[PDB]
Amino acid sequence: SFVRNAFTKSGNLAWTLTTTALLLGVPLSLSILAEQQLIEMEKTFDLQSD
Amino acid sequence: SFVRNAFTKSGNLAWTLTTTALLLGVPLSLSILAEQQLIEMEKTFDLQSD
Amino acid sequence: EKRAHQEQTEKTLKQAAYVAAFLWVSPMIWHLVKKQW
Amino acid sequence: EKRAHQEQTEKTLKQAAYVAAFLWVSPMIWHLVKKQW
Amino acid sequence: HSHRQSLELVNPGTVENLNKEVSRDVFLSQYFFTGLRADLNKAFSMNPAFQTSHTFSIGSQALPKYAFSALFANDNLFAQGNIDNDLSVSGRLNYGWDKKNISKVNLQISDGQPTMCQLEQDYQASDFSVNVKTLNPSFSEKGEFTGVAVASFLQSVTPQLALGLETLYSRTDGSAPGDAGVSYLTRYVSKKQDWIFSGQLQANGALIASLWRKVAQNVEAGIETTLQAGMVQPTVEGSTTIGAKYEYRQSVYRGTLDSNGKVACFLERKVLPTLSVLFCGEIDHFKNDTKIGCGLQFETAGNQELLMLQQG
Amino acid sequence: HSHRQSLELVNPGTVENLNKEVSRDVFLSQYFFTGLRADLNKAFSMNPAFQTSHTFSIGSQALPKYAFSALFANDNLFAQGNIDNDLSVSGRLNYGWDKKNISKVNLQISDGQPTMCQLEQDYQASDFSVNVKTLNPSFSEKGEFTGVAVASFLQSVTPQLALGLETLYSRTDGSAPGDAGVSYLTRYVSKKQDWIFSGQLQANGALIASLWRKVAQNVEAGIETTLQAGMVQPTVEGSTTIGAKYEYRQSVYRGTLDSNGKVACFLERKVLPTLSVLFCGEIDHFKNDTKIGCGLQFETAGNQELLMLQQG
Amino acid sequence: FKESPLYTIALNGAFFVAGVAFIQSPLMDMLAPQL
Amino acid sequence: FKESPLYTIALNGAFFVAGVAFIQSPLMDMLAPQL
Amino acid sequence: ERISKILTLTHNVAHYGWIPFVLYLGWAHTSNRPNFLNLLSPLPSV
Amino acid sequence: ERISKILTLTHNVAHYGWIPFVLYLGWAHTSNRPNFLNLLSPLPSV
Repeated sequence: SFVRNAFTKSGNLAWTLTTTALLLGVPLSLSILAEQQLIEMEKTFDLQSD
Repeated sequence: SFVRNAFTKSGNLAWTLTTTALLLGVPLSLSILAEQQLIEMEKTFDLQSD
Repeated sequence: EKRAHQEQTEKTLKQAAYVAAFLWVSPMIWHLVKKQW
Repeated sequence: EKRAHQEQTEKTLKQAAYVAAFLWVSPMIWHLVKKQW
Repeated sequence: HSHRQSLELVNPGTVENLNKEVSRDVFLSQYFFTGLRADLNKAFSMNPAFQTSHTFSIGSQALPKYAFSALFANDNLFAQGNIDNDLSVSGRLNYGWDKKNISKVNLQISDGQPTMCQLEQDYQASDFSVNVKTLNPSFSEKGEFTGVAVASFLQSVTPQLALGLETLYSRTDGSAPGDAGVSYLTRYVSKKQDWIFSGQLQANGALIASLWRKVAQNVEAGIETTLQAGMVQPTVEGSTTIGAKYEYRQSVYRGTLDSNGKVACFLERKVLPTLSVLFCGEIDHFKNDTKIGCGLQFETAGNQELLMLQQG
Repeated sequence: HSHRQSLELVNPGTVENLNKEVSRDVFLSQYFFTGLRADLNKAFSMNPAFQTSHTFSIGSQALPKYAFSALFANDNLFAQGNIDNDLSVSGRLNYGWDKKNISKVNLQISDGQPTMCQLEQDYQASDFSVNVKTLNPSFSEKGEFTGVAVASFLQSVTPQLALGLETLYSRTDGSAPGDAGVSYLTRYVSKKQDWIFSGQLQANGALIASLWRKVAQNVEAGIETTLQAGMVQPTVEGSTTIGAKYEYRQSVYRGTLDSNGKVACFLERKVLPTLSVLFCGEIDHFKNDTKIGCGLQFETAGNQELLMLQQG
Repeated sequence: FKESPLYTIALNGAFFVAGVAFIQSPLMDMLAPQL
Repeated sequence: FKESPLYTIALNGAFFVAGVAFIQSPLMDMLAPQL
Repeated sequence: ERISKILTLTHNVAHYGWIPFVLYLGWAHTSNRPNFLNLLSPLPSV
Repeated sequence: ERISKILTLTHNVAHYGWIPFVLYLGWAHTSNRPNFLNLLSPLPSV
């Protein structure tokens, strides 16, 4: 059914969008997490210093 | 030359050995490094505690 | 041909039952062996 | 056919030299334009 | 039998768990995949264990494009549905009548090979474990059994040694006599339980023998071989595999070498308590071709209590 | 010319660096690979920059099985050899006669397409940059030029704008007249240098235009399009690409979206100051197929002074 | 359905213009992480 | 060159025995990291 | 006859409602009882 | 004639000794002057 065709097309589009979002966000998320963790580290070492 | 055949075979064998060693050692090396880093972390937090 | 196939299957099941009983009593015979030696 | 190909290549090089001189003097003409307005 | 009770033997593990310590623990056979694949898991309740999973696999032939899978479990009940792209439904239900007695039913439904139905009843005793399963069971007008029925029995002969057999009855169509085969299984556990040996004289003259050793709390290793057979003269096609697994508070590593020449490793970094990143690479030195695939295990929840527990 | 000197214009970058800010910085075109690949680099001296690299790439068609490559450099001299599996030699030498004048020669040698020889002389002035290169140069008995010769000139019309042309002379065999083509190049830089625009009206009616913007010290983004042309009616085959790059003290991230539908990302984690791990995954939504490859950058040294400097 | 030869160039130019506007828009700035 | 049907089983059994000995040898213990 | 009709009927019941069975079971047992839409979606609601 | 002979001769010289040229240059310039075997190998000697 044309409604069925629209449904499956929309589902495929959502799948593509989610896959692309994950592929382009996960590694950036790891990078941001690592940078903020290192910032917290440095802050902790400073707090140790004073 | 038979000497050439032996040379190329030995080179191929060394390449295979090195590739396998890297493939099976690098991830384990990262795991060991992460575990020891976390151990140092905990030690640092304890030293902070006392 | 079904005759031989059926006979073979039946004998297989009978032997399976025999070994199943063997396993059921295995600790018993092992205890007896330990007593012997 | 080589005649037309050679002529076209020569004209291409000549036009390239023309635009190269144009670029060489471009800051000059731009300064003149700025002075004008 | 009074005099027989003095032995006080321990119940051996179920037949399927015979190679668990090696096949499903220190090897990539189950964990391996290919290409990218993201796994999102949602937790809703813990005391009643309820969960909602998602999957987005691309580039893996075995894996589907998408797979929704909801898992529920309680003290005595366990269920799991698995919707798959192309509306391929997979389901499993496990119900425990008694603490030691559990009946399991698995059903995979699709357009190809419609409705493969498996039902099995598992019994565990003080010293022996018996389970019977029936694959695609049915009945026929002629009244003879149809489908495949398998019964396995495993008895611990001694505390460190357990022997058992596996009976197989198969009948494809029912018209021809249903072929039946028997396989012998053996499981040896060290007195200290440091190392475990398992042997499986499968039917058709195929031997699946494996060994397991716990080097330390973090490192355990094991090997497994196979000796499949054939006939046009006899053809024997076997492989020996050596595998080791390293587990740590932050990551789990598994490596394996194959007699076929292929080498594979599997790393799982728990970057966050929830999020876990998986890497899976393999090489094939015989043909000089490599299989590789990364992944994700995003692990969100949906309840404030669950999130508080997750954060501690 | 005295009155012309008042402008005091800045020297624009070389022609090849026209798209450096985008093509070679905020895109994966150069950094992308496939399958596993390990890169071991050895440092021997710094003031005289000397280095010894190795490569072990498997599963990448573009990459070779092995590649040894030694790089040397000094204040005014730079050389680099590159042995490749199958004894495919690649070499490059850069010699600076003057601070602003440098002559570069590149030579790739193999069994297929033997001895592709490239020599070029680069000149940089206060306001203009000119470089001329000759591909597979040679001479013929008839005396006419043989091989491909390219001359490019770029003059900064204004401090924020630079225009230049690229001349191309090619002659495959020498018997037929050597086809020659001209391309126009433009480079615009914001007064604040926050964003840079580059335009390239390549020959054969192909337009390669790109934009570059520095969002912040960590984030810079850029896009690039292409409008290649054809004839049997005209055929135009172009693609628009959007890419962004995130750089941090511990890792560098690059992402890119393609008008063709493929999506790619490139992460490089500097787990250690020496060791760096690279991940490179791409998707092709048009065909629903994925390219993926991890890597390594092991970074050992060979001198006590170098190691001390490396550790700080 | 037309898919003229000019259609490809028109689409690519539209994409280029949209991308340029986006990159130079405040939205790009908001994308860049605060930290 | 013989490559008998028995050769495959003999090779696999030899590999299995060697692996078992190795795993149960002190060498495996030395492999496990001290930390 | 009846038992073979039940075979197919129950196989269809499985095919068409096994996952809904699990979802309903979880949503009823859970004390929060999240809405169906949020429950299905892979997003945290808390 | 001579200039075309030099073309091929120098191309062969490149093919057969370009990498050795770089290696010798580095080993001479380096103050440590590591042995050839260690220099080639991808292992730290310090």
